[PDB]
Amino acid sequence: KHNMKAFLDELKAENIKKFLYNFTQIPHLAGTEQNFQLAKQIQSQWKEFGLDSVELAHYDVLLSYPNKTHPNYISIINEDGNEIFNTSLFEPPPPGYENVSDIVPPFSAFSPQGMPEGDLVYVNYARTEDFFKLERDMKINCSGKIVIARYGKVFRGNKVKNAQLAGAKGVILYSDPADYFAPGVKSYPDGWNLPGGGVQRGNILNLNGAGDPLTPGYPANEYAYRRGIAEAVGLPSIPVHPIGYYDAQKLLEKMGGSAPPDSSWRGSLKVPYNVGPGFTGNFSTQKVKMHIHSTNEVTRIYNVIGTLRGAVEPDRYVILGGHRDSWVFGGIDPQSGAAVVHEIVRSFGTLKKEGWRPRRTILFASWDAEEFGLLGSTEWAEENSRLLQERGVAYINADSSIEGNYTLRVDCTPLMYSLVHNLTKELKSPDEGFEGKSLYESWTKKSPSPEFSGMPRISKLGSGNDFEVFFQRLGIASGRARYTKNKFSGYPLYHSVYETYELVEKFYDPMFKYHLTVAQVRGGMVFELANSIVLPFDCRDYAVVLRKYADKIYSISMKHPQEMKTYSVSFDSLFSAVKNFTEIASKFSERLQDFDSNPIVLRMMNDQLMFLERAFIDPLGLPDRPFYRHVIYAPSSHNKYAGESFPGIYDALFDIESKVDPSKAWGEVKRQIYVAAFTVQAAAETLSEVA
Amino acid sequence: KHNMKAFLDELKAENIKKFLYNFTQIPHLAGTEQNFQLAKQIQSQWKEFGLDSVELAHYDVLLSYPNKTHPNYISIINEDGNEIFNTSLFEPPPPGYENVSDIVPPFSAFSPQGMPEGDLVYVNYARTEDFFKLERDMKINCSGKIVIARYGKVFRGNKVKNAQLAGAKGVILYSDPADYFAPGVKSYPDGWNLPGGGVQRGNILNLNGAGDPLTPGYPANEYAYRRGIAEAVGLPSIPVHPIGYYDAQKLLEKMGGSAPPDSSWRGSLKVPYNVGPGFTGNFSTQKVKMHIHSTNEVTRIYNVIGTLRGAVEPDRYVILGGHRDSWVFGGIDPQSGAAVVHEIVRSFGTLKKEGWRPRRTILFASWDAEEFGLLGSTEWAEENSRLLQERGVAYINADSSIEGNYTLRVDCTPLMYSLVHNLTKELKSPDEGFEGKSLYESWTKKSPSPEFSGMPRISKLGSGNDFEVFFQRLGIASGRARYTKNKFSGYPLYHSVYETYELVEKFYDPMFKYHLTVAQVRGGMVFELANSIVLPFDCRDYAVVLRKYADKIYSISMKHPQEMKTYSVSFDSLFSAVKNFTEIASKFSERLQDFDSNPIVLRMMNDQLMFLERAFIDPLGLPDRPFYRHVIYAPSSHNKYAGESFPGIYDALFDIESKVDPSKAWGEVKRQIYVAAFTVQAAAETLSEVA
Ligand SMILES: *[C@@H]1O[C@H](CO)[C@@H](O[C@@H]2O[C@H](CO)[C@@H](O[C@@H]3O[C@H](CO)[C@@H](O)[C@H](O[C@H]4O[C@H](CO)[C@@H](O)[C@H](O)[C@@H]4O)[C@@H]3O)[C@H](O)[C@H]2NC(C)=O)[C@H](O)[C@H]1NC(C)=O
Ligand SMILES: *[C@@H]1O[C@H](CO)[C@@H](O[C@@H]2O[C@H](CO)[C@@H](O[C@@H]3O[C@H](CO)[C@@H](O)[C@H](O[C@H]4O[C@H](CO)[C@@H](O)[C@H](O)[C@@H]4O)[C@@H]3O)[C@H](O)[C@H]2NC(C)=O)[C@H](O)[C@H]1NC(C)=O
Ligand SMILES: *[C@@H]1O[C@H](CO)[C@@H](O[C@@H]2O[C@H](CO)[C@@H](O[C@@H]3O[C@H](CO)[C@@H](O)[C@H](O)[C@@H]3O)[C@H](O)[C@H]2NC(C)=O)[C@H](O)[C@H]1NC(C)=O
Ligand SMILES: *[C@@H]1O[C@H](CO)[C@@H](O[C@@H]2O[C@H](CO)[C@@H](O[C@@H]3O[C@H](CO)[C@@H](O)[C@H](O)[C@@H]3O)[C@H](O)[C@H]2NC(C)=O)[C@H](O)[C@H]1NC(C)=O
Ligand SMILES: *[C@@H]1O[C@H](CO)[C@@H](O[C@@H]2O[C@H](CO)[C@@H](O)[C@H](O)[C@H]2NC(C)=O)[C@H](O)[C@H]1NC(C)=O
Ligand SMILES: *[C@@H]1O[C@H](CO)[C@@H](O[C@@H]2O[C@H](CO)[C@@H](O)[C@H](O)[C@H]2NC(C)=O)[C@H](O)[C@H]1NC(C)=O
Ligand SMILES: *[C@@H]1O[C@H](CO)[C@@H](O[C@@H]2O[C@H](CO)[C@@H](O)[C@H](O)[C@H]2NC(C)=O)[C@H](O)[C@H]1NC(C)=O
Ligand SMILES: *[C@@H]1O[C@H](CO)[C@@H](O[C@@H]2O[C@H](CO)[C@@H](O)[C@H](O)[C@H]2NC(C)=O)[C@H](O)[C@H]1NC(C)=O
Ligand SMILES: *[C@@H]1O[C@H](CO)[C@@H](O)[C@H](O)[C@H]1NC(C)=O
Ligand SMILES: *[C@@H]1O[C@H](CO)[C@@H](O)[C@H](O)[C@H]1NC(C)=O
Ligand SMILES: *[C@@H]1O[C@H](CO)[C@@H](O)[C@H](O)[C@H]1NC(C)=O
Ligand SMILES: *[C@@H]1O[C@H](CO)[C@@H](O)[C@H](O)[C@H]1NC(C)=O
Ligand SMILES: *[C@@H]1O[C@H](CO)[C@@H](O)[C@H](O)[C@H]1NC(C)=O
Ligand SMILES: *[C@@H]1O[C@H](CO)[C@@H](O)[C@H](O)[C@H]1NC(C)=O
Ligand SMILES: O=C(O)CC[C@H](CP(=O)(O)O)C(=O)O
Ligand SMILES: O=C(O)CC[C@H](CP(=O)(O)O)C(=O)O
Ligand SMILES: [Ca+2]
Ligand SMILES: [Ca+2]
Ligand SMILES: [Cl-]
Ligand SMILES: [Cl-]
Ligand SMILES: [Zn+2]
Ligand SMILES: [Zn+2]
Ligand SMILES: [Zn+2]
Ligand SMILES: [Zn+2]
Repeated sequence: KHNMKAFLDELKAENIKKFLYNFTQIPHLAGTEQNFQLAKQIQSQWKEFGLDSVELAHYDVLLSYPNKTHPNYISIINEDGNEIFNTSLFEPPPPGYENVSDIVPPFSAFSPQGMPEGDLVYVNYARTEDFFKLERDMKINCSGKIVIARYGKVFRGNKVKNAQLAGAKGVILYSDPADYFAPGVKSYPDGWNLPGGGVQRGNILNLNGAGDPLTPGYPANEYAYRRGIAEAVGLPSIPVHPIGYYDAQKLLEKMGGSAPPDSSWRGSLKVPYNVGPGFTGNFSTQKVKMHIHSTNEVTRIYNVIGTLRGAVEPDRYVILGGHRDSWVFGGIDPQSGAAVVHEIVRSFGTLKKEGWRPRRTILFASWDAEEFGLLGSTEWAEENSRLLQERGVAYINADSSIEGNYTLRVDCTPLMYSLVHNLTKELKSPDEGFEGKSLYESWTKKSPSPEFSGMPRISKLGSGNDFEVFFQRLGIASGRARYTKNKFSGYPLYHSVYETYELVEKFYDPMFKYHLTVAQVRGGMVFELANSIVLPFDCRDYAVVLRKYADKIYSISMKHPQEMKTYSVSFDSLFSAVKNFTEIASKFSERLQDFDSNPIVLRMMNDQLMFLERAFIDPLGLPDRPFYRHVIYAPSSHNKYAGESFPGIYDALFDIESKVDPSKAWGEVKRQIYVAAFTVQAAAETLSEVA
Repeated sequence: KHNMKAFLDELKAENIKKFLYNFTQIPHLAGTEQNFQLAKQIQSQWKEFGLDSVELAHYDVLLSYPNKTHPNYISIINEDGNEIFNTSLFEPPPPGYENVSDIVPPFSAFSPQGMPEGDLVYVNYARTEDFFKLERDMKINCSGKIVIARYGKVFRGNKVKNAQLAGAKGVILYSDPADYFAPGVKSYPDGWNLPGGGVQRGNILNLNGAGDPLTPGYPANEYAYRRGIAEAVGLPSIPVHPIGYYDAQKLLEKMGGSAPPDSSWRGSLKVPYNVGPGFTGNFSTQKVKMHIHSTNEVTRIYNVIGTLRGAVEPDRYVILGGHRDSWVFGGIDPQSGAAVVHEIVRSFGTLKKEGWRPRRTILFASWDAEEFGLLGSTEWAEENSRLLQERGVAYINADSSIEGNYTLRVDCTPLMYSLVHNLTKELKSPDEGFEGKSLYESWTKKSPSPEFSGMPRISKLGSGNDFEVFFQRLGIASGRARYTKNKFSGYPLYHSVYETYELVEKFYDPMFKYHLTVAQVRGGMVFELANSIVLPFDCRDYAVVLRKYADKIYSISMKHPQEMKTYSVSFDSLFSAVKNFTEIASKFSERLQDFDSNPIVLRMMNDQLMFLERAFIDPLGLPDRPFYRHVIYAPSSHNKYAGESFPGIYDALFDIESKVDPSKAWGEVKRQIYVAAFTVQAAAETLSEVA
């Protein structure tokens, strides 16, 4: 038979291993020849695996690279202008790769050029609350200073935006062993920890969903009109550079000024973690100088797009997509995900060669330039937006399959909760001590739902990966699943040269059983979405969370009872809309279970299910973020990686006691309540009887 | 049989006559009790006629009314402050209506209050080119002056925006007999011409598609957050008032300053049509003073929404809508249209009582507050936007059925051209001398296509009526049809108290045969759209016009060959996209004629046809006009009533030789070419094979 069991059984750990090795021997940096070569390889292989068509979709987008003959570095300089300490020009390469060419040195992609010289201020994780503490409580002024911040907790672009708004003239990002060195584990190559010379690469844009900085709204095709650099979206205005903790120790050890305000500001290095500004006593005339010479350059990128046409509903698309570009070897990120997609394509292709086709069309994507701001997925979605918003059933992401070996981690729309629960109850746990038990059992034991007994945790979607355009801009039901550790900081070797095939094979997943489990979850979800007669979405699950999010946002507002009285701030309309949504969803579910042999009522009903996520889209977008259009979820304004619920109301309430015109500020809270209540009611009404 | 012939035959001229009489005995001004009473009557009748459900949808929107105890008027005042001439406080009521209560006196809805006093400048029709002539050629400065303009040629809101931008402190609008008095016809009540005391009411907003000025984007429901008046959309900043030509003569006769620049500036009154500023010699110390005391007030409005559920595709909507609110009696506008909708509903209901249902759902709408800026249709579309953009097949408008008795006038999307041609070939001409000939034959003879021999003229859609939200904001295929005279000025009694049942019965359509013909066209179009197995849209017709519009916009640009050379301004991408659209449309048409018994391929194909108009929508809107989202058509920026093709490029090119930074201006032309080429290509790709 050709059923999901046949599909799942065809998936093999040893194939995933072979593909991971094949994808991680040389760097595949976006915009480079090596990455174009890999795209062509994947195109050829997906064709041989059996897909109906496989094309490259290319775009010319703004990328950023260091200057090969003018390297980036940071100095401590003395009063004579002598550079008495310099940060490293590259990470010591791992064993047997010391002769690999074209390893990009650590840099912060999209940093402007400059050579700012100044006094250091240490800003902890450079979160909004860290700057509140510095400025409001400690009365420390970052204006004109170079800020040094540890990576972790929030997206690095948010740190840079916060530093810029504080008036910093430069940012140094570093990996503290508190966040990137697990106790009792050895440094690479002898374990999975970050060595003192390791450095986390990464872009520091604040695109808010725009895609290529030069072409917001439209694909960066051959005839595209581009913005000038001065009008580009999301570029930082101050130079930024990342360093390892050997180098950070040398910069932090001389810091003077104020003591850290409490222990949550101290990492694990042998330094005081003084906030500054500047250095102690004897060293007070020394300064820190950055030298950044990176350049932004419009560069061609290539997505691979494979199609497996549906037998019955070819105009309905289920998309499995993940990126192919890496900072260096991409041993975990992304090739652990890409190897899993490759094996899934191979398995679907085996069924296809035997005469099977899925009910709906499946699209498979190998995205480029994810590391530079989700550029490949976003430009392709911009080109194909009309097809996607009228035909897109679901998007399943497929970046890194593993970031640990402890349990499953799922983030998805409530529409997919029931699907994920049911699928994981049918899959074997790969976990030690859970032999013969289901993946649902192990996952629920290790990652209990904070709310419900006997259920697992499922998180919200924010951004920071290629699902963002599909979910937050276009309102296509989206999900992701991976194996994880015992949350937003990354595993120790993230975006470092040390993220290799050997890291995975030796320390993460020697038997490739966790990769196999993730292939079963991702592939199983795609199989069900593409083959179930009735789409496997339960609208009642959205009703449950909407009540939770309404209670949450009301509770935030209720910290300000006098203002709610003064400005007549009522959440009655939002609770009414949520109650209505609950009532209508329950009635829709009854009809879905009861409806008649009638394929128009079925597709009528399938279209109601498909367009339900779409109904949470507001075509006017969120305030000052036109490409974040989903009213229930958006990436947090303080941390792109985190999802925020009822983001328009949340941002209107955030730090509201600090606003100078409370009438105006509470007016905007009321406007956001109106928008949210209207959107929930309008989404509910899409599930009413159609006529 | 229950076919279109059965539907058409059931329509009766005598019923339309009875309904027109019933709808025009008392005023039905938006927001008044009389208008709510009529809404309730229509709701009850549509239920008795057989519709499945008929509901009122109400909204609380900004309306405008004169102050009953402080009337609006204009004076000529002498240097002593004595008002030596005053304009009329009301139009002399027509015979037998001199005792009707609640006739709203002439006013310009949404005028602010004020009592500006100044010197007059006469500005012809107050078009963009009239102000160019005054300012650039004649060196006349309107700043601080009261402007007097004749109605006609363009929407009155555009005149007021132009005057405001010229610095006027007030606008007087008047009806010149050149535009509103046909030679050799008697004044009402003895003929259809405007008497000297007649006055054209009308709103002077510049909403650009926003709907209620206080709630742009969202329906004005019970919990709506409203903008403050100071942030409202579209309100004029200077007082405005309309007058008749007896009153205009008294204001124009003393005008001095410059002679009119040419004969196109002179109307038919016995005055010189001097441009001013101010009065001649002896009267130079007299001034004109306005007294405007109207108030804007949030007021409840009521749409009637009737549903006839589809037998096969109930989740596909064909909408027939037109307004019910009138300025006074609405003898032509809108009740000649509303009586036709009423008879169409009655006819569909007769078939329904015999067991027939249409294939798709038909929605019937009686919109409120059209006269105050398309408020009722726009708020309802804002409330129901998600349902409409995923399910809306077509919108057919139904304002005034007749504005003359000469021939048919059709404006619609190219997708409806073939439908209209085929339908009119099957209908009888009502025209004298065309007995036994088709409506297509008479129409084509009287209104020849400028382009093709043996075909009739069909115009583009702009705005100024209730189709605007459906077509320009949401991208639902829309059309309208009416009988007309031998174009943008209106018939002589437009928006006057003299627009009565007697006007229609005596002078326009004594036998109601033109009303019947219009009911057959509108109703026939709705029947075909709701019942044809394959939707009756021909995408090839869009390809033909897209080439015409591309040639047109290129030809405008080519007036500036040096700049096109300097700034490398190429239309190659747009012509390529149009060529591709032509090629793909031809292939789609072949499949549509060839495809298999397969209802999924049919509906797949029906969805391709339905979403083709939708594909011309840009979610980012046109520059500074976010609610005009169609890239091929928008209302002209100089005249809301006219449609403009490739409006983004057209507005970027308009008056470009006057822009101070040509680099920036031509850059924006290139950006608009990119947006248009991308949109045409993206729309074409929706007709490609789906997978
Ligand atoms: C959740 O679904 C329910 C339907 O089950 C829906 O109920 C609707 O609520 C609105 C808002 O309260 C009701 O609006 C009323 O409609 C009547 C006419 O039917 C009007 O007369 C009312 O206006 C009067 O009273 C107001 C309040 O005091 C005054 O402000 C006003 O000036 C008038 O005096 C009022 O508009 C509506 O009837 C029901 N509809 C039903 C029961 O079908 C509710 O709105 C949904 N929630 C959301 C957030 O949409
Ligand atoms: C109308 O439909 C046609 C398809 O029939 C479509 O043709 C496409 O045109 C684009 C733009 O010209 C082509 O893009 C080329 O793609 C190749 C790879 O296939 C690239 O190597 C090319 O880039 C090189 O050359 C450029 C021009 O000199 C340089 O600027 C560039 O730096 C490179 O050197 C180029 O991107 C594309 O291949 C075809 N696709 C086909 C034939 O399938 C056309 O775009 C459609 N019109 C519109 C407005 O969309
Ligand atoms: C996840 O799995 C659960 C458990 O199987 C699925 O829920 C079950 O779905 C079936 C099919 O709709 C329901 O059966 C129905 O029962 C009603 C009344 O008894 C009957 O009228 C129908 O003819 C049908 O047999 C079943 O009740 C339901 N079980 C529960 C506990 O809800 C669920 O749908 C799966 N989720 C997916 C596929 O997204
Ligand atoms: C308006 O009326 C015209 C004239 O009837 C319609 O065009 C005609 O449509 C029919 C049905 O698609 C076409 O017949 C087809 O012919 C082809 C090849 O000969 C065959 O493969 C099909 O099986 C089918 O019989 C006919 O050719 C076509 N005539 C012309 C001149 O185009 C038209 O569709 C109507 N427009 C609407 C309904 O919007
Ligand atoms: C990754 O695997 C691919 C596919 O097997 C290898 O590419 C093939 O290499 C052979 C020998 O060089 C050629 O004959 C084929 O044309 C290649 N096929 C394709 C589809 O590209 C590639 O060599 C492997 N890469 C590594 C690093 O092992
Ligand atoms: C840090 O790097 C800088 C840049 O290479 C070194 O400074 C240079 O040293 C050479 C040789 O002594 C001089 O001729 C250059 O003029 C210097 N350049 C600058 C910008 O100062 C510096 O010696 C290094 N410092 C340490 C401690 O290694
Ligand atoms: C317009 O026609 C309607 C419908 O026939 C008339 O309203 C009816 O009037 C009778 C007598 O007053 C009542 O018994 C009915 O209840 C009314 N029906 C409805 C549905 O409202 C109305 O009188 C006519 N108006 C004019 C001006 O002739
Ligand atoms: C035009 O109308 C104004 C306003 O009614 C008239 O002026 C008023 O006349 C009365 C009685 O003579 C005075 O007591 C008021 O003070 C006047 N009001 C103002 C604002 O001036 C005026 O007479 C009318 N002019 C003509 C020619 O009829
Ligand atoms: C990189 O630095 C070199 C050497 O100093 C310089 O000549 C060149 O301009 C730079 N390259 C780029 C792309 O900026
Ligand atoms: C911080 O210092 C800068 C630079 O002198 C100054 O302009 C700014 O006002 C200061 N801000 C605060 C809050 O003290
Ligand atoms: C794999 O799991 C074991 C046992 O819990 C643990 O000791 C090991 O460090 C894990 N490896 C990684 C990379 O997390
Ligand atoms: C209308 O004018 C009257 C009489 O002068 C005045 O008392 C009242 O304020 C005005 N009404 C409105 C609604 O402005
Ligand atoms: C028109 O007159 C006003 C009022 O004095 C003046 O401010 C403005 O600059 C003038 N404009 C031109 C073009 O002369
Ligand atoms: C009706 O048509 C006749 C003949 O062409 C014409 O004389 C008459 O004025 C028309 N009526 C109107 C209102 O146009
Ligand atoms: O730019 C983003 O929004 C994300 C880029 C990338 C996603 P990944 O590193 O590959 O996890 C990152 O977080 O640096
Ligand atoms: O506000 C509009 O866009 C149109 C209102 C109305 C349409 P109608 O007068 O009823 O022809 C008018 O033109 O004054
Ligand atoms: Ca773009
Ligand atoms: Ca509104
Ligand atoms: Cl992922
Ligand atoms: Cl109309
Ligand atoms: Zn990644
Ligand atoms: Zn990454
Ligand atoms: Zn009208
Ligand atoms: Zn009107």
